[PDB]
Amino acid sequence: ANSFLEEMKKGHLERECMEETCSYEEAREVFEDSDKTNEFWNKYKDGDQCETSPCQNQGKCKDGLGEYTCTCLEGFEGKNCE
Amino acid sequence: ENHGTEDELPNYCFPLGGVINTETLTKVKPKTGQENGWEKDATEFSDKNE
Ligand SMILES: [Ca+2]
Ligand SMILES: [Ca+2]
Ligand SMILES: [Ca+2]
Ligand SMILES: [Ca+2]
Ligand SMILES: [Ca+2]
Ligand SMILES: [Ca+2]
Ligand SMILES: [Ca+2]
Repeated sequence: ANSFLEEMKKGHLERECMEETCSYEEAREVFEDSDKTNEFWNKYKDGDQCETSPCQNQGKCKDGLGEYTCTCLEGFEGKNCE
Repeated sequence: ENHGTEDELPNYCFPLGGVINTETLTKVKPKTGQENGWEKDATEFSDKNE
C-alpha cells in the first residue's frame, strides 16, 4: 500500500504485493524493472491467461492485462497461432 | 512554586536527511504545435529523479 512508514521502509513484494492489492511501484520497486513488473502487474488483478496453454503450434505465451500475446513461428498466423 | 511551563511553540524534530519520503519522476518538455504536446526528453536529464 501507499503509507508513510510502509514505503518509508524498503518495499518488499512479499510485504506489499500479496496481502495488499499490489497496485504499483510497490509492484515495481522490489522488482526494479519494467521487464518484470509489467509481467507481474497482469498476474495479480486479472490472472495469468497463459495457465491454459492457449498458444498452439509450440508458440510462446506472454501475459498481459485483459489478454495474452502469442508468438507463432514461420508459416503460423492468427489470433492464437491456430 | 508551580508556575507551569512556557510551551506556546511546538518543538519538532526532522529526518537526518531533510526528507525521506521522496518519489521518482521523469522530465517532460513542451511539444511544438499541439497546444499541450507534452513529450518526454532525456537527452540531458536522467530519466529518474527524486
Ligand atoms: Ca515496494
Ligand atoms: Ca513498497
Ligand atoms: Ca506470505
Ligand atoms: Ca511492505
Ligand atoms: Ca504490516
Ligand atoms: Ca518509491
Ligand atoms: Ca518511483
